[PDB]
Amino acid sequence: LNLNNEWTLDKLRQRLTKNAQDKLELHLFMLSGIPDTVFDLVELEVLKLELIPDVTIPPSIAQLTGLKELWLYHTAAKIEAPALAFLRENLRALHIKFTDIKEIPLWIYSLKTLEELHLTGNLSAENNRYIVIDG
Amino acid sequence: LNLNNEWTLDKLRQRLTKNAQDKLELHLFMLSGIPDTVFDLVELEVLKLELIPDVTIPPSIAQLTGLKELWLYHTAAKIEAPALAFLRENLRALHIKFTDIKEIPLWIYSLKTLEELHLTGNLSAENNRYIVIDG
Repeated sequence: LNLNNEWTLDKLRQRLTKNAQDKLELHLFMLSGIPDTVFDLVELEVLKLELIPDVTIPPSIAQLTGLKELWLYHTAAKIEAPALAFLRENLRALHIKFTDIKEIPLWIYSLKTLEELHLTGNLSAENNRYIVIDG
Repeated sequence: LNLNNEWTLDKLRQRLTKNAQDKLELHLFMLSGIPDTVFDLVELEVLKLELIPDVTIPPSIAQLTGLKELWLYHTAAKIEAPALAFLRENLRALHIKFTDIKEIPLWIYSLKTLEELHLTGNLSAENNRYIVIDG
């Protein structure tokens, strides 16, 4: 509530940017969570989340019918089945920048419409090569 | 009254939309009433009200010199003479979506410049066919 109040519902629209790939993006960093005002920005195509702890994706993400990219940079995420199915059906690319496995959402391998996967970080550990990517 | 404290020219401005016919529109739903700050958005041309109870049209509507359309979806509306006269002289279309007669404003038939009327709902009652439209 305090976050959504201090970062007003609409100031966000002035803050949006159409990026180099001609996709409308929003970039967020270092917040305590996701403002609920985000999911009224129906024009979105690329969401970037940077260094946000303990995130759970709410079902209102199904409102963002045009979303094509999600970037999770050091932002662990959990999710339930309706939002999860929406993302299963409505996503082209996924970018992840991680410190270790705990910042890798396990649900990604249950996805079906993905066209790009981008992992940034060391995928290997001592004597355990590529266990992380068996799926 | 405290609704008129938050929505503002600036806030509502970013939320506005220019529609397919190059008409500035605002769509609102499921609020407690009409913010008075709405009527300082002097460029507005279409007003939409959806599922808002117990609405009364205030006189500040005379500030919207460019209004051409009003859409009343399940919203009965009271009004007094000044706002009524402004609307008599400055309106082209009226859309109504209703469940029954209680959501039909009685004053619409005293209008004179209307060019379109759109009614969604049963226009008849038991043993009273088309009494709703005699006027």
